[PDB]
This record gives sequence, structure tokens and C-alpha cells, in this order.
Amino acid sequence: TKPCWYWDKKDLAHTPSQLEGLDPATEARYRREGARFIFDVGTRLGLHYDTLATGIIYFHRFYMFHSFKQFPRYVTGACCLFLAGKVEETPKKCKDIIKTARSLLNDVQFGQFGDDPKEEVMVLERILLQTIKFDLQVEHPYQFLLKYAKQLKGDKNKIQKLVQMAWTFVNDSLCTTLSLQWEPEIIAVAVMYLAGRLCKFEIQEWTSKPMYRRWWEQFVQDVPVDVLEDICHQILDLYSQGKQQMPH
Amino acid sequence: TESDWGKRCVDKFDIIGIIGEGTYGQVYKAKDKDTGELVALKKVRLDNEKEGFPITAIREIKILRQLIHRSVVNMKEIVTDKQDALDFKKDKGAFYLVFEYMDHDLMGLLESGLVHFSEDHIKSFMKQLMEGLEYCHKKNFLHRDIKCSNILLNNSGQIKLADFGLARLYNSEESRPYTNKVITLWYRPPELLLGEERYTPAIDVWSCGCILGELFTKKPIFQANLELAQLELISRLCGSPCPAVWPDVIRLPYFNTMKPKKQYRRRLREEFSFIPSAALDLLDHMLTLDPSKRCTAEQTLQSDFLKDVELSKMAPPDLPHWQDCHELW
Amino acid sequence: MSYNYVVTAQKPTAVNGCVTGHFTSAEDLNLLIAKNTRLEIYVVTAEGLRPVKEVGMYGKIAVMELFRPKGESKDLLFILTAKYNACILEYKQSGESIDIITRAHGNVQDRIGRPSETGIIGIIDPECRMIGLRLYDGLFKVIPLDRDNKELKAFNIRLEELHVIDVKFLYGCQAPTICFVYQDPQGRHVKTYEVSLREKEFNKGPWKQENVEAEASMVIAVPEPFGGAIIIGQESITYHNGDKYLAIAPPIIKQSTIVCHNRVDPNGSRYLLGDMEGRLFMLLLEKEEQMDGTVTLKDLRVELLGETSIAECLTYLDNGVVFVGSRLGDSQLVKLNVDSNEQGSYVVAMETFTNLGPIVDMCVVDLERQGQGQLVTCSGAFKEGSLRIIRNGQKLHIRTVPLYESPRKICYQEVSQCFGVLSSRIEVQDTSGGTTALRPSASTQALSSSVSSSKLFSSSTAPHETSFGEEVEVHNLLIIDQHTFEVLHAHQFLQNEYALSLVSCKLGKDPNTYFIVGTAMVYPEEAEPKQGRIVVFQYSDGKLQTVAEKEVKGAVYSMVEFNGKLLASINSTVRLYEWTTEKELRTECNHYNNIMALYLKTKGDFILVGDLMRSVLLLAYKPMEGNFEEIARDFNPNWMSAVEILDDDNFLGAENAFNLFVCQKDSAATTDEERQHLQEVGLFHLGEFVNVFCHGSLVMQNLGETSTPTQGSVLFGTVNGMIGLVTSLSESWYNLLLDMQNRLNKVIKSVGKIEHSFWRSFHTERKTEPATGFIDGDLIESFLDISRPKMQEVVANLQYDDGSGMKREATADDLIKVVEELTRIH
Ligand SMILES: CC(C)c1nn(-c2c(Cl)cccc2Cl)c2nc(Cc3ccc(OCCO)cc3)[nH]c(=O)c12
Repeated sequence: TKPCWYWDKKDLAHTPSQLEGLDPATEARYRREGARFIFDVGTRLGLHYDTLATGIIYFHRFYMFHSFKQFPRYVTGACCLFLAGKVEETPKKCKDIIKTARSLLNDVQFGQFGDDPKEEVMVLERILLQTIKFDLQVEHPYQFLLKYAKQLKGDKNKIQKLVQMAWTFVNDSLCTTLSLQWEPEIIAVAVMYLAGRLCKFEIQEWTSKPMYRRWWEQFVQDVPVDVLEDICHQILDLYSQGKQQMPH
Repeated sequence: TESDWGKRCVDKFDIIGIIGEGTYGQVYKAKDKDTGELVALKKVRLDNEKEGFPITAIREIKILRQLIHRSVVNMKEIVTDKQDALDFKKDKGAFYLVFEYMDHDLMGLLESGLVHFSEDHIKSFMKQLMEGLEYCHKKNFLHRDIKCSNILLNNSGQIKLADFGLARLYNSEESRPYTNKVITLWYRPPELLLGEERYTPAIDVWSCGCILGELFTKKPIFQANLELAQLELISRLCGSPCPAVWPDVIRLPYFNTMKPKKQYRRRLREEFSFIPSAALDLLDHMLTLDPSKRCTAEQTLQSDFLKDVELSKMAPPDLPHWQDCHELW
Repeated sequence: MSYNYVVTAQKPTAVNGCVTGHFTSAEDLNLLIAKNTRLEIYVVTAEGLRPVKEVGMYGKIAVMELFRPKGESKDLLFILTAKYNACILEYKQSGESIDIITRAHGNVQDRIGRPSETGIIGIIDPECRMIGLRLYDGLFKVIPLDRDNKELKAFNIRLEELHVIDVKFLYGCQAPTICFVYQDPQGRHVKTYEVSLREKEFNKGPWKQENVEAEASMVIAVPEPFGGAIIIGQESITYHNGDKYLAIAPPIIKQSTIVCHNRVDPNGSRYLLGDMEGRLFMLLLEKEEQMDGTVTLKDLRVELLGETSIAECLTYLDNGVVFVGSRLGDSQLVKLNVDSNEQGSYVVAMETFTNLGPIVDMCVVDLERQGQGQLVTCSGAFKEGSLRIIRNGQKLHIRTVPLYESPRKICYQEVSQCFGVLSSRIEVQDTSGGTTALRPSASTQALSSSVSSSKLFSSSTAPHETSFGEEVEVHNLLIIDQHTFEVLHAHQFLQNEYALSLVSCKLGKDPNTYFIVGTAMVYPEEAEPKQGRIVVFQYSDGKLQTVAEKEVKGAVYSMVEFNGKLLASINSTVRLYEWTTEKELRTECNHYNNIMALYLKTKGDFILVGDLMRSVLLLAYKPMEGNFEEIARDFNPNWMSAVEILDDDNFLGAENAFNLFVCQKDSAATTDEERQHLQEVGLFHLGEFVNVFCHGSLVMQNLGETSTPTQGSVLFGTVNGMIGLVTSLSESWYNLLLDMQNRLNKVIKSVGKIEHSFWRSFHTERKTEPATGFIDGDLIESFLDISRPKMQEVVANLQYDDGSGMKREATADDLIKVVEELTRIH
């Protein structure tokens, strides 16, 4: 019926990219760059956040089936956004994505697009569609972050600080393979859980079950804390690997 | 696995012929070589590459995989032509959307006009259509192109909606600007004729309302060639749009522009007096001018006309297959 | 775009209705006969009919009634066309000048309504206060006959009884009153209402509902001496008038359905009744006068008079003379005698008016090696069935060959100097368990005979029970000599086997010429036949030999010879068979993308397929591969009655809505989608039901015939007996003829003031399109009949194009010459 889009962390040691001699740090870097390319390009074009994420999820999924050495990442990124726009009904013309990609890429990077940028991107659409098995519908942590926050009642200002801090964590998790390890519902909870710890908030008090210390179980059944901690640790790992610090 | 779409080859189907012309390619009738099932293949051509893959098809793939209902057409898989090449970037081979084959289409069955539709046949037909629309509306999807040709019927009496090419998600909280020229003039609601963007799901109800009337006369209700003439015909029957019945009609762009000849009174019950009482009241609510006062799909299912219809007792319309050829002397 | 020309070679002959009255003068007795689109006016004499006037109307005549409102000297005529064009007409004669006046006119179509099952009904009040029209279920339309209603404006009264069978205005009522039989789930009932022009609604009627026979068919309004109404059914005749109720159920009428009625005595003492088997009865109202001075109806009696042609309409004229208007066979004048003849009959035929009847099939054959061609039709039905031989000689010469059974298909086999004809006759389940024919006919009066002994469907595990009295069709292949039209041989097919298709040809390397028949096993239980045969016969030495049979899983609706191979359509499938050296049929290739492959035509390696609802599809045989290919399909949905190929690119079709259309290959190689699109470039409302298209012409060809502008020749036969001809034009010739039509339509006065452009517009219940690609040759050929002032008016400012001279002005004498050449194609 529907395909399975989630792998175990241990499985990422065997992406095509890894087995062609790319080391783990480099593939992680390529993923961040490709995702942030998609993010930045679409933001310049004024695209809805769902459209950016959908392109990123396509991009992440794509390189579970192909190697970064045979498919230049920024071409792939551009193509993903193009289709993402048509899927999410925020369409853009391919020529406009190229224009923006050229504005943001230097001369070396734009070399990936070859002699005809538009053609290289349009051609890849066939491969992308077959790669993602035409499973175009994608859900993202954002909608769950809001669906669950709406059910929190309490200090308007403390809850809004939680939401914005968690939202930023969602934007940052798109640069990672979490999109490939855990369903979005878990991500939304994980980012709430992380923002709560950082803000010294005890979310259970805002739930309909204020003495249910595991506040998330009423939102997402069957989630081990270990899973949430693994996700949080991975988000904070990205924050430490940079110079940037937690938003607070 | 069954989910790995886009890889299986169209070699696996014996093509029977071209049933019809679609939007993004021709539609073909075919038989699966392995199982013997009849399917309908919609050809999607990306060779033009003006915008690559057609969005119309993207909507049909995105939505119809989510939607599973007895009265919605089941997309089975997507198959491709032989690459004919080991290297990509040289492939123009098209993709085919596999659907369940449907024996007949409603317009086709009507255009012959010797099809007889009793009250019980209409009950069974309409209930399935509304149940499918309700399924789609609960999932917050708008068909936006409901016409007779889009309704499909096989001989068992099963009704299935199809051609979701223009379907898009509707958000009640966030008003979203829409295209505003989506439904065929004959089945377009007065709100769209007045250039109302951000339309409600009630547009689909109006179209299904025009069909309800059409099934009792065998003739479409509002036949016009131009947007103004259509508003006039609707007005001769439903009454002219005016704040008296449509408080927000003044906000619609073309209200001061597209005035009908007169400010007509509503005659729907008079010109349809030959319709059963349970059905006629359903029509009046479905053909209500103000989309905020127009009934919903769920409300149609909770009507005296459709509430107590039994889904099991399909009651198929009698279709002539012998003695139709030679007219009885 | 494509350009074509359509003319009538023989006008409609079937009688669709007939009335009497005082229409031409308050003094004369008139007989108005309505054939499809044609009105014939006669005057009754002591010998027969004197014709006085004939007009054509731009519409099918649906209602025809004579009435005389207070203040008029003579009867006026009301006519309503099938496109709902209404009008009131007057006859006016000025010495030698006869013309028809349009006194009132308009179109009474409703924007919303469901057309009724029993068709348009029109009746007029005895006091001529209003015209009643039943056009839609649940509605009764009233045209009040006031002097000011020159546009025939009308209003609808809501009618509760949705399914109405028949209605009449009653005699002897204080107010205008209607009597109608209607059907609801509890059976059929007779009910009455009063019509109020002041209130514009119904009021409670004079007498209560009575339950009537389930198959109550017709309502008779009886004149004032008795009053009330008579209800005719299948088994019983009943009279109702308030509390009075009578019922006679004589066994004689049960045998055949009664279809027509007419009053003989203005008193209402006597009526005529006719039934489908052609019998003519007298219905007698026996009076009894009471001491009040009042006369009541004592009893009803039915007396058989004799046999007439199966009549759509009867009308008694005067003395003993009755006009029999027949749709299935020849119309008649018959005299009713007081004394029976030695055979017991009171009916003796006077005159016989030719009716080509329903033309089920036909072929063109040069019987006398004349280069001309004679047209041989399958005409009529049941006892009226016949072949007709038709040749030009200025009128058509027509020989009639009676068959007394229904002819279905005809094909000519020259090698055998004879015709093959498929036929079916009606037998009835009898007390022997078998069946008995109601009369002898061609398939029983054959010189030599044979009966199929095929064992193919011999298991017949599925039971088919028979009840005494039920009808069955018995199908035969007739071998008929081309000079004498003697039935040389009759082959009877299997029980419940229908013969649907017939060809004569040679196959493969086989030198023998065969008759091949395609059949279907028809059982009342089956929605669609699932068994059938292709049978190969050889007619040799006065005997028909069964050569080979091929079983098929369906009905062989159509067959045609295809480059020495046999092309047959079985239900949805279109199949190509080869004829082996072992004299058996062998399948080569199949095509399945059809709903029902009803009609087939070929040209070269191309095949045109006519479908029940999917219009026409162009196939091609690809010899390099040994299979079929789909070339192009007409996606617009049309119900087909007959198809024909005009040339390698244009295709002609006939719709069940009485429409003609022409499809062409788009011949644009931009997209494979365009090539596969057959574009409907010709649309034309014919007004007739086309059963058969046939290439050929009846015009004598001495080879000296001037080459006419028209190219090609297709004849077609219709249900009303009308025979037509379709031919092609050059772009230059079409534009001239078309520009001239628009000029003629402004000049020529239409009966009922019906716009010609409206009449010829393509029309279904769901669509109306302006005609295109077709020249109404009958309009063009009327230029020769208009007065000189009108001719010169037509040619004013008329220019020619794409000719020797690019722009060339036309004169009245110029067009008379062109039209006269166009009259020579038929
Ligand atoms: C792809 C599937 C969902 C589909 N599509 N369509 C369609 C629509 Cl939804 C709109 C316009 C035209 C067509 Cl063909 C469809 N029609 C129909 C009705 C239909 C039309 C023609 C048929 O014989 C052609 C004989 O040469 C048989 C059936 N049956 C479908 O299955 C279908």
C-alpha cells in the first residue's frame, strides 16, 4: 500500500554515499548544505514553510537511494523544491529557482548545474519521482507542534515562548537525518520536550492531565523517553558543532 | 513491494484502446496481463517540459492515494514506458496512472437518453455521490470540477467520482486566494460566476445539485455559453442575487457588473413541481444561492430523501442492451 | 472542414396522422393527411380523393387537429412540431392562387420539464376555448384560444398524476373537462378534472376515479347524446359517465392489440377500431330512450368487419368509404358494405397508396445491365412486409413484391441471379407445444425448403418455459429470383435464433460464391445475447447447402467482406476471420474497445465501426503485423442508427435523434492526440430515422451526363419511407449554395413561420447546435419554384468565388441553370 520512509541510525552507515568512500562527517555536511540551500532559495522566493520542508524531505530521502558523488547536491536540492512547490500548491517556474540559486551560489558551486541549469534540473524530476515512489504527501512537525500546543492552557506568554523555541528547533532538525529516523509527530513532541527543559517549564501542568508526568503520552502513544532524548541530543549536537547557541 | 510505484513497466498491460481524451494525456482501456483485471491508464507526458510533470496529475496522485472510499476512483499504481536507454536525461518515456476501469460515464449514458431513471435509482445514485463528497469534504478537499462526465458508473450500480485534477485543500481558518474559474459553466455556482475567490466547499454541492435536477429531466438545468447568460438562467429559477437572500453578495467583485434582466423571484418549486416532495426539498437546499446557507454534504445525507436509502440494495439503473438496436415497430 | 449536400429522392410516405373536417371551405369535406414534415390536403368526392394542396413544414408534425371557433366560417388547423413549434393555420384561395396563412405561432418549449413516455398529446376543447398540451410529466399546458393570443402564449397547471397514458376533452360538460388514464403503482385509473382559464388551475372533476385495465391504452370522448368516455384496453372496452359503468370483454380483441379509433356517426352510435394484426372492428353503442326523453347507453357490442393494412390512423369519410392511414404498410381507401361478401367480409379495397414503409435494409443493383441501377428495399413489417424495386423513369417506377413477413436484410448475389433476404415471421405458442403461424408467408411458400439442424447449442441446460398464446419470431434466409422474385428457397434458423446480418461474397482462394449469415441466440431472460453463429451457405442447383458454421459468444450484429477475409462484429468485439483451404473460418485478429459494435463499413484496409453510444471509430488492418490498429475515434457520445464511409478522410453517421453528422481525420501531425481525434465537422438535423446507408445512384448513366458539381453518391433509407441522397461539394460550391440559402430563407415564407435555421439545427434532448457543413438541397431546389420577383431579389449582390472569375455577379437566369443541374442527381 504505502512505502516505509524511516531507517535506524545504524543504517545510515550504508547509504550509497558512504559506500563510495564518502565519510560520515562529509555526508552530514552535504545534507546540511543541501537542506540549507533549499531553505534559503525558497525563502528568497517567498515560499510557505511546508513547501520548504517538503523539498528538504525529498532531498533527504533521495540520498538514501543515490550517492552525492553521482548527483550534485544543489541540482538535487533545486529540483526537490521545484516539485515541492507543485505538490504543496505554492508553485514556481524552474527559471525562477535557477535565478535565485545563482544569486546565492558562488561560481564554483553553480558549476554543478553545468552548461544548462534549467535542463539539468528538469531532467532530474523523473528520477526524483521514481525515487520517492510517488509518495508526494508529507506531514511535518509544524502541524503537530500547533495541534498539541492548542491543547495547552496556562500562561499565554510561557506557552508562546515554548512554541517559538520549539519551532526554531524544527527548522534546525531539517538539516539532519531525523526526518528519516522518526515520524514528525515524535519530532514535534521532542522539540516541545527540549524547549520545556531549556525554559524550566513543567508542561504537564498545562495538560488536561496535570498529574500525568509523561505529558506527551496523551499526544503520541508509545514513545520512550530514550527516543526523545536521542532526538534532543542530536539537535543540541548540531548547535554545538556550530558557533550558534540555543535560542532562549 | 506493492508500494514501489514508478518502476513497473506498462508492458504488463495489454492495451485495448483509447476510451477518452483527458487533460494531461489520453486515457486508455487496458487489461493486466497477470491478473486479467481491466484498468484505465491515464498517459502523463513530461516531454513538453514547459513545467515538467503536469501539476494536474500531481494533484490526482497526491490526493487519490490519501482518499479511500467506495464512491471514489481507486488509483492502483503508476507505471512507465521502457527507458530504452541505460542513461537517464535522454528518456522522454511517459508515465501512466492506473485506475479501476469504469464501464460507463454519466454523460455518455445520458446523451443516449434512452436510459430510464426511477426515484429509487436516483436515491441509490445520489447517496453514493454525496457519501463520497462527504468523505472528501471531511478530509478538507474540494473537487472544484464536478460534471456529468466526471461521474462514473459501472453496471452494478456503483458510483465513483473521478478526475480530481483541480482538487485542492480548503482551509476554513486561513482564507486562501483561489483560481476562480474551475467548474464547467453548466455546473458552476453563482458565487464563482460573480468572481468569488476563497470559495467554500459548497461549490461542489451546487454542482451535485444541478445533477440532481438533471437526473429527473435527463437534461442539464443551466445551459449557457457565457458567464452572464448562465447567471440569468440561474436567476430565472433561483431568484436574482440580492442582499435580501445573500448578505455578502455586495462583497463579490461582479455584483454591480453582472445584473440579470430583472430581480426575479424564485420559482424552483414551481418549475420542478413534478419532482417527489422528499427530493424537491433537497434540490432547493442544494441550489441555494448563498454558499453560507447552502447545505453541506453531510446535511444532504441527513435528508428525508437520502437518509433511509439502503447501501446494500444497490438497485442498478436498467440499461438497454437488447432490442435497443432495432426500434420496436 | 468538410462540405456536403443532402437531398430528398422520395418524400416520406408513411402516414403519421389523418383528420377530416371543413378546412378548405366551410362547404367541402376535407381529408388532411400528415406524413413526416409533409401535409396533404384532399377533398372528398364520391369516387375517392381530389388532391388540392401540399405544403412542407420545417418540423416533424406531432399534433394535427381541426377546430372551428365561434365567428369563423370554416375550420382552422392547429399543428405542433416535435421541436415544439406551434401554429394555427388557415386555407385561403384567390381564384387559382392557393396559399396557407399563419394566423398565430410560437414555440411552447419549457426551460425545465421531463418528456413523457407516451409522447406529445394535443387535444382541443369541444367549445374551442383552449388547446391542451401534455408535453412533460406532471404538467398540463394550456393555450387559451382568445383572439388576442397571436403568439400562442400558455401557462402550466401542476398535475399530480405524473404518468399519464392518454387524455381527451370531454363532451357535454358545464366547464372544460379532461378525462385521462394514468398509471401509479396501484395500477391504472381513469380520472377527470375541470380546467379554469380564470383561475389557471384544475378544479374537482365531474366523476370519481374508477380502476381500469392494467393496459388501458386509449381514451374516446363520446358525443353529447350519450356523453362520457370509452376506455380501450387489451382485453376489455369500458364506458364511464358518472355513475354509469359498462364493460364488454369479447375474446376476439384479446388476440391483437387495438391501436387506433375513429368516430363514424356524429351521434357517437358507432366507432371504428383497428388492431396490430390489421383487423377492423365496429364498436356499437346501443341506445335506450327513457320516459324522461333522455337516452342512456344500454350496452356495447363489437363486430368484426374485415381486414385492413395495419393502420396508424383511421378516418371515416362518407357513405361506406374509410381512409386507412398506415405507417407499416400501404395506406388505403376501403368501402364498408352492409352485406358481407361470400367470404364473410364487409370490407372491400378501393385504392392503394404506395408506402415504402420502414426501410430496414436496401441494396442497389443493375438488374438489366443498364449502367443505371435499381434500388431494392426491405420495406414494411409483419403482413405488410415486402420488397420494393425502384428505378427512375418524371416519377419513380416502383414494383412491389409482397412477403407477408418482416424483411430484415437484403444482399444481391449475381453469380446466382438471385437475392438473399433475411426475414422473420410471427408464430404463436399453440396447444401442440409447438407454434402456429397466423398466416402463410414467404418463408412458408418457398419452392424448396430447409431447416437448420445445428447441434452447436444442443445442450441447452437452461430452461425456457412457454405459455400458450405467446408470440415468437421465426427467422429465415430467403433465396429470391432477380427476374421473377419467386421465392426459390427458404432456410429456417434454429428455435430462438435471430438472423441479424447477411453478405454475399467469395472468400480466400475458394472460387464458390456463398451466402453468409450472422445470428444471435435470443432468450427473453438475457439482457444481451451470449450465443451466436456465423453460417456459410451455398446456393447451388435450387438448394441451399450448409457449408460451415462458426460458433461465436455473442450476436453477429454486422458482417462485411474484407479483402477476401470475413470481418464480423460480435457484441463489443470486431473480428477478422480467414477462410482456410479446409472451408472453415479461422480467426486472425480481434479488436475489443467497443460497447456494442452495431455497424461496420470498410474501404481498403480501413474499417469504420458504429457503436451503440460511442459514435464512430476508425480502425485499420495492418497486414505487416496481422492485427488491427485504432486510427481515430469520435469522442462526442452519439447513438448510431447507421454509418457510411464518404472518402478516405470523411465519415458519415446517423443519430437516433434524427440527426446526420460527418467526422474527419484531423490530419494534423503536431500531436498523436490530434490524429486520434475524429472532429465532427458536419452537423445536420435530417428529421428522418436512417436505417441504411448505401453507395449508388438511380440516375440513368448513358455516360453522356454532364459532370455535376456534386461528387459521390450515397443513398439512405428511413423508417418513414423517405429515401435521401448525400454528396460532397468543393469549398467554392458550398459557399455559393450556403450564401444562397441565407438569401432564400429571407425570401421564402415558411408555414407556421418556422425559422429554417432552427429546423435544421442539430437537436437532442440535451443539445441544440446550428447546422454545419450541409446544404439543405431541398431548400436549394425550391429556388426554381419561387416567383420571378423573388428570384431576382435573391440574386441581388450575389458574388461567386474561386472560379474562372474570382468575383462574378449572379443573375436570376444564372441560378436557374445551376439548380436545374443539381436536380439531375436524382
Ligand atoms: C481513468 C479512469 C478513472 C477514467 N477516466 N475516465 C474519463 C473521465 Cl473521469 C473524464 C473524461 C474522460 C474519461 Cl475516459 C473514464 N471514463 C470512463 C467511461 C468510459 C468511456 C469510454 C468507454 O469505451 C470506449 C469505447 O471505445 C468506456 C468507458 N471510464 C473510466 O474508467 C474512466
